[PDB]
Amino acid sequence: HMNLCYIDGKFLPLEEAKLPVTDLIIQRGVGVFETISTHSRRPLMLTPHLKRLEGSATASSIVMPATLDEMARIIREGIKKMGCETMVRPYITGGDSFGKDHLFSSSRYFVIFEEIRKPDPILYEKGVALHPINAERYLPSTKSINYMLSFTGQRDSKGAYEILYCPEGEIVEGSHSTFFLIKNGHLITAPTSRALSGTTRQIVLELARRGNIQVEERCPLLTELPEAEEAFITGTVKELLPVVRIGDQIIGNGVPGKLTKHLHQVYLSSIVEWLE
Amino acid sequence: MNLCYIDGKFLPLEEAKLPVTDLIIQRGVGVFETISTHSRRPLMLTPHLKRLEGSATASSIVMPATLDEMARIIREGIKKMGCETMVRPYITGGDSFGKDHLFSSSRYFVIFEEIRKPDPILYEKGVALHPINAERYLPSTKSINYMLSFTGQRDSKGAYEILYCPEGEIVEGSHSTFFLIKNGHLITAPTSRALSGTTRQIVLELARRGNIQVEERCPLLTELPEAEEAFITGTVKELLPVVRIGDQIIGNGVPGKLTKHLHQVYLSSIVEWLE
Ligand SMILES: Cc1ncc(COP(=O)(O)O)c(C/N=C(\CCC(=O)O)C(=O)O)c1O
Ligand SMILES: Cc1ncc(COP(=O)(O)O)c(C/N=C(\CCC(=O)O)C(=O)O)c1O
Repeated sequence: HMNLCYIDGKFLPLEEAKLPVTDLIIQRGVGVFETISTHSRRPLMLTPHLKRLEGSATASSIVMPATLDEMARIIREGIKKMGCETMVRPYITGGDSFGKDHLFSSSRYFVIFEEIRKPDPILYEKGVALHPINAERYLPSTKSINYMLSFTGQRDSKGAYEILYCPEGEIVEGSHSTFFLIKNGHLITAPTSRALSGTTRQIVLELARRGNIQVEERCPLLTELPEAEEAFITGTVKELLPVVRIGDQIIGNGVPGKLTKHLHQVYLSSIVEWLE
Repeated sequence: MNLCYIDGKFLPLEEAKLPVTDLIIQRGVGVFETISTHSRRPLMLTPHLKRLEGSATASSIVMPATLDEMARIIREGIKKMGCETMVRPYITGGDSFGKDHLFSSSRYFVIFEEIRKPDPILYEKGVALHPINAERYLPSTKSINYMLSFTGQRDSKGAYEILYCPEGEIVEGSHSTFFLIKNGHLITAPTSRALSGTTRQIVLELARRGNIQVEERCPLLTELPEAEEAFITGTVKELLPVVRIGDQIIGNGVPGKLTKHLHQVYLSSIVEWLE
């Protein structure tokens, strides 16, 4: 199906939807969003995503322009119209003004609906490279629209798949992904005091609980990578994507590892539990 | 009325729209400049447009128009406004990042608004800043990312502006160059750390003319109790006195004599840089 945008009460073809230049998302980068994906055309972790969207807006002093029930109504209606596997992005804008009450009270919203684009199967076979940077995401619980560092930082990337935020040599997360390290057959991942509360992350920790795999919620260190067996990044579109290189450092023997492939299989076998 | 130049026309500002496909909207990929007028002439027009090109190039965005063309639009829009104007040319990422790692379908538009100077009372009383432990990444680049300038005013205590103070080193304001005055000297962060402000560049020339010493280092939050004065600079706000940073009063909590002197010399001198 054609890509859609829900804006001003209607589903438009995506390429026709426009936003007023007065909006502070355009002028000043004031915006939050979510990415929601489907399996068998059903939305995965819809409620957790919409609660995260509200968290992002409230933490950003943005007054929600619609109820979560209303956003869920729109998202379901658009997925039905797409009739295929879909990546859905609801956006909440700052709107035209920051009031004397220090809130954005005229927020706009729109929802993008696109045919899903999974990473190429070769990337799951070979794994990917990450480019570490000495930077952090501010207000890391908040998912804002600001991804400019993910792009401008590709000059020095050496064709890395994704940037990895490594402030002072402590690995937190990717620009689009949760990061997991594997040492001694268990999982190391940054705490959500420092990293986004990923929906895929939440599911992987539940799968680890079910499988009696130990999870340490601490920032893995760049200096620990020589001793690691495996690594992977997570997100709703990419699922579990093996990581075989970070900077100049090969992870383990430089191919996807057995615990990564195991968790990926259990994820896909289990996924129906979290569809809405 | 306020205007936006977009797709070859001056529109009423409130009617101009941008495709939601644009990565400025989806991913915050955008750069811009703020240019202000005195006597209907843009101040430091060429320095601003050189900064805009620098921002775009540093961000892998291919210029969608020449600087001469942007200068032409800006002058025509100032003439159409018929008042003192704040002008903001924007350059967007456009719809795609190519295999060549460039934004090659950049869009652009130019906002013209009647200027809004800080109220005269703010120059008389000075303003408060809210310090935060954060930095602007790629600080020479002026991107559209000002989200922290707002969201970081949660516990602001009614501060005028946030001040980037990473690890207690003062760099700059969210919209401003920061200057500390100590022993009759100016202290301001080097351009390795802070935006190369146009107002900043003029104030350093005014310091040279007045034999006022400038130290290009980050003032520390711990130095503030020994400071005499502070001010912030930008093309709209000129020199705006700072009398409080966080809980710390600056000097005796009113605008200082060197700030008021430099502001007077600035107003007398800026004709030199009107274009
Ligand atoms: C900063 C950050 N960390 C982690 C994640 C992963 O969270 P979740 O597992 O809930 O998707 C995302 C989502 N990144 C996406 C899309 C998801 C994907 O990467 O597949 C984004 O919306 O940009 C993210 O933007
Ligand atoms: C991060 C930052 N630093 C410094 C400056 C001061 O530069 P200049 O002296 O060239 O104006 C600005 C301008 N910020 C503005 C306008 C503020 C003003 O005009 O007073 C802005 O649009 O955000 C800025 O955004």
